[PDB]
Amino acid sequence: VLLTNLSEHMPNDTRLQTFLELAESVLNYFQPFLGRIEIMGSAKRIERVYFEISESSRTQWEKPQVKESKRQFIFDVVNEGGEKEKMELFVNFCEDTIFEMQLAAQIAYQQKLLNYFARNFYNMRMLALFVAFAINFILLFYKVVHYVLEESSGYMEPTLRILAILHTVISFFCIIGYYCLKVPLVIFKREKEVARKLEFDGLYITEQPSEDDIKGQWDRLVINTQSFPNNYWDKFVKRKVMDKYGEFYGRDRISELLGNSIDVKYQMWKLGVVFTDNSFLYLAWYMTMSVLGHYNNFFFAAHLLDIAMGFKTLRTILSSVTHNGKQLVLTVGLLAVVVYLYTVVAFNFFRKFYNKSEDGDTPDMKCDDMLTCYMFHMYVGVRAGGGIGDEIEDPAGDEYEIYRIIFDITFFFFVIVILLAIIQGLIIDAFGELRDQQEQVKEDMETKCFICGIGNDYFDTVPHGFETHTLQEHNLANYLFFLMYLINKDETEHTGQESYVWKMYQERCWEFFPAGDCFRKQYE
Amino acid sequence: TMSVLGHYNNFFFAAHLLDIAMGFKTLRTILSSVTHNGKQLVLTVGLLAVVVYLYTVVAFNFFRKFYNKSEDGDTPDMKCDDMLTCYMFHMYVGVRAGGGIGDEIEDPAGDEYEIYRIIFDITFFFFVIVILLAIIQGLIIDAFG
Amino acid sequence: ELRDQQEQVKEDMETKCFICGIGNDYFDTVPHGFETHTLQEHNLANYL
Ligand SMILES: Nc1ncnc2c1ncn2[C@@H]1O[C@H](COP(=O)(O)OP(=O)(O)OP(=O)(O)O)[C@@H](O)[C@H]1O
Ligand SMILES: Nc1ncnc2c1ncn2[C@@H]1O[C@H](COP(=O)(O)OP(=O)(O)OP(=O)(O)O)[C@@H](O)[C@H]1O
Ligand SMILES: Cn1c(=O)c2c(ncn2C)n(C)c1=O
Ligand SMILES: [Ca+2]
Ligand SMILES: [Zn+2]
Ligand SMILES: [Zn+2]
Repeated sequence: VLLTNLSEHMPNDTRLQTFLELAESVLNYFQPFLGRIEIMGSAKRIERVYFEISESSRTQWEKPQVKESKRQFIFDVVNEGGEKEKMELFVNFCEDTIFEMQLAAQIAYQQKLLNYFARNFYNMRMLALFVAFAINFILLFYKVVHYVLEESSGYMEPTLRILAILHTVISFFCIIGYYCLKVPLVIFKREKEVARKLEFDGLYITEQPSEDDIKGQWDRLVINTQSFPNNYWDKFVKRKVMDKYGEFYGRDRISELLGNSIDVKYQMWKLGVVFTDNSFLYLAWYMTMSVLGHYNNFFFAAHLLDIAMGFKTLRTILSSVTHNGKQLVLTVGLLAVVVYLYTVVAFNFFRKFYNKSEDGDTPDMKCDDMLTCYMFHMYVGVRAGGGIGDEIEDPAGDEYEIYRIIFDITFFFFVIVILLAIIQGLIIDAFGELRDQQEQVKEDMETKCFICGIGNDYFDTVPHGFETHTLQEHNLANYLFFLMYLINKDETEHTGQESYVWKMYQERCWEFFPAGDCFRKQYE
Repeated sequence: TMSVLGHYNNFFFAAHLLDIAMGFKTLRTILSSVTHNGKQLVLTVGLLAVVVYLYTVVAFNFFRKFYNKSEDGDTPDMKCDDMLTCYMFHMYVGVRAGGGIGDEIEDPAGDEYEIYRIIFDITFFFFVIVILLAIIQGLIIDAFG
Repeated sequence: ELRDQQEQVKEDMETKCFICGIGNDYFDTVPHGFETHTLQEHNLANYL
């Protein structure tokens, strides 16, 4: 570090170069370990910082529980979320990702088994799909009561009965394995958001949140429990509120409010936050059809919709229906009224044309009943290609001839041409827009620096120039390793920077991330 | 190698007309636009072939009695109550039509499943032909666009 | 097009000051910076 810290700080020194060059088995041994950041260090001028990256933590920014959490976060902040909480959303990501890298290290005999399932989750939900093809390939051979036939050999229908009871087993081993891989994380982001709300702000003492914000009201059941911050690493949050609010209000009211055999009020609260978590319910519904898959074999054909949740350019299709969805109900709400408004006119003038019959000798079928004339238009008039002039007798020799051409030629030119274009239009332009936001993030991170926010133009200006600015000088992984490194340092051991940062991290100002300039934007 | 095969049959000199494709510019672009965006194309036809399958399981397990490609019952009536044959009935007739599946299905009027079968058709038109066969054409034209 | 003009007004008022006509870039430059320029310094209700 010392040989580095002069080469970075003082260039144009020929004495140091031959001095540096004989240490090349050392500097090119430690460059795996030499994490560099840049901060605005207390003097209104920006200086480098050098530290130690451990090796048990360089190999846990692999292990794709974390890399899944990175690519969700990176797409989260740079899409929406303004500058006033950009970096505050960064440190709120680095706080959680340390808890994942502790969870990744620990991943009677039951504890040995339970870590086999949380380890192999992504490699087991993939197996729960390949079985569901082999059910819905075998199930294609049915014939009519419904008995299966064979085409290959005699041993076909037992292999369905084997692969069906196997599928309930695997789909039960993918909500066990989900229960010990992601549920401890969503517990942690819930406990932080309650512990950092009653303490730094106070709501169960001062605000008392209303009947709106339901998840505020459910959190009231956990503060009376004993082992409250079970994952939030901060086991003295109970005493910090008493020393903060025990004098404006009673020291006895707070101690009533706060405080083989297990805690029961916490365990009732832990399940209360799993079942409203959105990604867990799909893992339940994917399992509860498997139990229903033995009452009838066809229910393993609803497991093919894991193609939808399981890919990327098919997850976007499924999301495009409800992305623009609020304008969608209001338009179908207009389409169902215009077709109704063309049913009142057709009922009150034109009963005599509506014959779905066969040439009059048949006891002719009519559509002179209001609800049945209504469902005649919605089922035949919309879905046709020419409007309503198809299933209506040809008007030629009639008193209402011109008064009925107008009734058809608007119907085609007001419902099928217009109103069933901007129904398809609000779905395709949803998919045409949502596939662009996931392309801008692919671009907005490759022509801008994340933490500086500078640009590819200024930082290029040398051969191979943006690459080194994001692989040495910022490299936002390093800003997470740095805040992992402060924790293992003793508080007496903090150097000059590492206790101006760590003090600022407690008060949470975040003025020390380099806002505008980096290093080369003030030197030369 | 088609020219050598062009003497075993004269029609094989009609596969040499595709040198119009490799040989121009604004027709080389058409040919390349199919596979330029092609990775999202298989994943979507991979969804279209599953939704139509998922509407075959429902139609097989509830609605055999409507699927008559026959002539008025005195004919030894043709059915579609066989799973693979009901599947290729939807992929060949239900997609390529203009109104979904309410064309080659008998008109449901006096039935116990009347409202439960309008819903089976009006989604099929509003989930496969309107949506899913727009963003199949959409991934080809916006590739060329 | 008409659903876009009602989206630009939703944007042209949230990345510009109405009466200054300055922009979100210059007035941000501090933590929480455009919000106070339009809730104290101009806030066009106050001019009414
Ligand atoms: N501050 C930054 N930190 C890291 N990367 C940055 C930063 N600013 C811009 N980038 C760009 O973002 C890219 C990082 O995204 P990239 O996809 O390469 O990550 P990855 O290691 O490939 O993992 P994944 O593909 O899962 O995201 C870098 O190549 C870099 O060009
Ligand atoms: N000069 C300005 N005066 C007021 N608002 C401004 C001005 N310049 C920009 N703005 C932006 O316009 C927004 C005001 O529109 P906003 O929709 O918030 O009004 P509102 O109080 O919510 O009422 P309504 O929703 O009915 O318009 C402010 O939040 C501000 O960000
Ligand atoms: C113990 N501990 C902390 O003390 C801590 C932390 N993050 C911030 N702090 C302050 N983490 C993740 C942590 O485990
Ligand atoms: Ca010291
Ligand atoms: Zn930078
Ligand atoms: Zn102004």
